[PDB]
Amino acid sequence: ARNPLEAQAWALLEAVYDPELGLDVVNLGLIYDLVVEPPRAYVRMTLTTPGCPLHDSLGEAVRQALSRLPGVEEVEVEVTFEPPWTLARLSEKARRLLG
Amino acid sequence: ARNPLEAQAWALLEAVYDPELGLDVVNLGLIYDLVVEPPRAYVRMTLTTPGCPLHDSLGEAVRQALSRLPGVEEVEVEVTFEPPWTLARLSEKARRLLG
Repeated sequence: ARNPLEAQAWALLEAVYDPELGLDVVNLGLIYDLVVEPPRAYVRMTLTTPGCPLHDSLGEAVRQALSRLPGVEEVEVEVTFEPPWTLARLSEKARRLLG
Repeated sequence: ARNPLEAQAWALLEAVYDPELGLDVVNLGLIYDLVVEPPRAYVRMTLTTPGCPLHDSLGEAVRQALSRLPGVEEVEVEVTFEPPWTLARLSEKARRLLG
């Protein structure tokens, strides 16, 4: 799955922003795994707080972002708390202080 | 919080059915904790499968069920995977074989 769509996928996700922290899911370190292999795309991610929300809007935005990739007919977005997220996963870039 | 609303709460939840297993959340062993103390109600529950769903419809139905209790102005429904659910949590009643 080492292809140009992978790089494109990362760019797309960098445009998906978290509701609470105001930063994109990539710099926030919410993306645990990403695999793009047409016709499928898989992403394992987490949320910044424990518990499943009534509407996983962030997960939906991530799915829709990956769907923008050509040839991706199926997107599997798995939201997990293993391991549990903490601010230590923030990027240096997001540590270049927007916070 | 040892009151008659607690018993009423259990009856209400026994009327909320899981989408996949076709059994109510109580007999399925999905309710981990329940505290009813007007004006508040708290419930910690889990789901039969890992991962946070796009729409936690079951959690919503549980919340709405508890809202039927008189004097409950705030309902906190926490969906957790700690500990992780398994069929071993099924009730004898639900083990009186509906499955």
